[PDB]
Amino acid sequence: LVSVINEFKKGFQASDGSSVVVENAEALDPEDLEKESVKVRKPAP
Amino acid sequence: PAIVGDEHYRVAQEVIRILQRYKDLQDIIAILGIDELSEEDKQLVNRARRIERFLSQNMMAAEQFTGQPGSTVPLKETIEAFDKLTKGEFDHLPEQAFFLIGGLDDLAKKAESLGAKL
Amino acid sequence: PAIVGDEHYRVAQEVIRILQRYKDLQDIIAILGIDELSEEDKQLVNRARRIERFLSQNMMAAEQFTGQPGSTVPLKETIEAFDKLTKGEFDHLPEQAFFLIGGLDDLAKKAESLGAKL
Amino acid sequence: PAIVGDEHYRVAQEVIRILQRYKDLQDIIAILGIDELSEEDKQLVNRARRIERFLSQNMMAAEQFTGQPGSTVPLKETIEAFDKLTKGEFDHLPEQAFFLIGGLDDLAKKAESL
Amino acid sequence: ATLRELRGRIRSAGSIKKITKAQELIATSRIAKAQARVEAARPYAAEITNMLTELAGASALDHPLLVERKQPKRAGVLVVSSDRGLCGAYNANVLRRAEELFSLLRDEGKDPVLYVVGRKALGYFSFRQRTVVESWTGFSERPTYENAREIADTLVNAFMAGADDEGDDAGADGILGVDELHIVFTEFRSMLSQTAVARRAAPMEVEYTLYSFEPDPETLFDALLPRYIATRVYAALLEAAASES
Amino acid sequence: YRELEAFDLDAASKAQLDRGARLVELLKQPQYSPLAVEEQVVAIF
Amino acid sequence: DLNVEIVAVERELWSGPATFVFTRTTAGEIGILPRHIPLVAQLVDDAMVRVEREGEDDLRIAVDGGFLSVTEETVRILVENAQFESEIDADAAKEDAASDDERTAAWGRARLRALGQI
Repeated sequence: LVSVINEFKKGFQASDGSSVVVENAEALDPEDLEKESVKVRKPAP
Repeated sequence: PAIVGDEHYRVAQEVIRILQRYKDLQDIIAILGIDELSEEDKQLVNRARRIERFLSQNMMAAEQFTGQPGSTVPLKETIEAFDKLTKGEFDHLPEQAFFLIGGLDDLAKKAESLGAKL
Repeated sequence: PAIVGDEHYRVAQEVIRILQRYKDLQDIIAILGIDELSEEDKQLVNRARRIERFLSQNMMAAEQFTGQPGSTVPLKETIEAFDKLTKGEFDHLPEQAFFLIGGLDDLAKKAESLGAKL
Repeated sequence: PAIVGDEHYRVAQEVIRILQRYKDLQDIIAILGIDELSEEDKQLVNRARRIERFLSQNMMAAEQFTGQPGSTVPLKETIEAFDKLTKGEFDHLPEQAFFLIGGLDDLAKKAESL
Repeated sequence: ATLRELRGRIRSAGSIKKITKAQELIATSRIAKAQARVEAARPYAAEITNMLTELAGASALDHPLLVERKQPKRAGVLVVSSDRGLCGAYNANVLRRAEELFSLLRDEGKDPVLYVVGRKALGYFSFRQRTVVESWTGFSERPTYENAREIADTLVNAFMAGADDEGDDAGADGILGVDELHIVFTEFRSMLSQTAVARRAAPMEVEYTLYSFEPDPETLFDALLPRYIATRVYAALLEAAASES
Repeated sequence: YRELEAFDLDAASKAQLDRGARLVELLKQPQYSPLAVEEQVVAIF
Repeated sequence: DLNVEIVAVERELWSGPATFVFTRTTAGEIGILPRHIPLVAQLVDDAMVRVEREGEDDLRIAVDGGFLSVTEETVRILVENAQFESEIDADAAKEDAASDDERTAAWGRARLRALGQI
């Protein structure tokens, strides 16, 4: 019986496709995202 | 299954299983809410709340109270809609979208009114 | 202490204290889980579960219901074993090793059958 | 208000609110300590302690126990006194000044006594 | 038997009430401690930010850690969650914000590369069959600068390694890195205002007497940038711990 | 002590907890071992 | 006199007036006096900071991750970590020096320099 059980397990088609041998949440607005900036005390180039 | 078919029986039994699991968690939820439940339990709780809302229906005799006309849902449509609910194909809509409606057309329309999409 | 001796009385009272504390903590464990207990209370809970299992025994008259032949444990062995249990000596063994056995030799044998070493 | 009037009702409800807030803060005070409390919480705690001590009174039946005779505080005097207390008009007086006294005159006498 | 069951349930509920009240008071004290730690950390943040400003004002802002990459394809999201579980919607809100960030990255043709702090997010993402590159746990209650340093080192190493990566190839490095770094964490604005927020930490955008820089402005800037990132990670960890409490 | 036994405490509360444990141990008594009033007074002292 | 502020990431360490601030920047040893020019420098991997007031014993601090920022009004040392001579235990400073890891060896060397062993 144990040998028969193992032989059967050799080719048992599990539900999830694994042998038994042995969303897309809501997007985010960039404006919500906060950017880490570097302060520069000079006129813009 | 011998009388209502295998599909009807399977869908009904899955609905009952989900609702029973929801009722079993009511003790934990009453004290702590769904936040302490596992991911599987959280998903089942959301599914069960949507299912329990969807079992409600705007009845024909309820028009005298609410002023809204009632609706009729074919049996096949009911089985299919609750099959989708159990699978989780409406897990993204708000709960209120399932309250006091008929079939899936009404669900889509109410979801659109509430800002969701089906 | 007068009749059964100081050691027997002390061991029995310690067992009763531990089991009473475990009964007190049952509800908290069920609702909020085990991690919310203090390390001392976690240790006590493990000790109490093992003590509760060890108070079980494979009785002769119960063989017909389990198929496992019964066992007998001398009083001195019982006192020594439970004194060790209340002291946390056997905390490394799985709690399942203590289920339906006799003395300490049975405990070692069953832990070995489960991998653990007494 | 339909029985005791608006002023009495307002003063009593204010006293009840203050004492209830103090009861809420009591566990924090007892377990973590007063110092941890915020400044507004400490102000409310001082006011509530003063109010609760002032609710005590020297009783006629207490003369046989302590030489101090009892006092009869008129209702309107009590209402105005507790309005003043809820307005924080005696927060600067020592707490022991509010124990087992009568009206505002007694509160003065006991304050300038200390 | 109904009455006996009701008595048992009353006893159970009373014990639960006692435990929850004790937890609430302990959490009040913990909030006090976390706020104290955040305020203690603030001065170093201010000073290092000032120094970085000064170095930038007298240096060439051409650091590889400072310039938007071309055809970006990967982002490194650091989700910061708790280890314990009795917080109400802390982890749930953090993970909803992380999901929103993932959707935003998808709309921009980026594949999130996930880094997690705390066990609760680990469970959430394991349930969702999402790979977690690396996770750090056990210190969410009281993070120190060592943990922030390690997290920043890992994140910056991955980001730089992403420089040579071309398409799905890992470039000359051999390591497939990321083109951005994001941190999702709970900011503690008030005793009631705790908000999950996503923040791009890398690359850094540029915002607009003479100091004596030695050995040169560029070396100082290069040494200061990683420490600035580690400082911001540490600040995020502290503020998330306060929000959790 | 009974209020605090649910328990990160200030000095006063921790001292109260210790004192309560000591007092609870004090009132324990073996059977058939009554104490004279003076011995009880000394123990409570 | 100048305002020395030894400040770490996790907290502030020490602040107060001083007459001399000796340290070892990457370029080389530097001694800061009350009116030094504004300066930004990186302390060496195993830098040590010696602070001398008016008639008080010098504070010798072993600093890891140090950055020196001198201004006409204040002088600051922003350290990833820093430990004073009194708290520095000689055994650890000796044993952790010259270890496999460069960072730990540098930290041990800084501790030894603070003590005086170098």
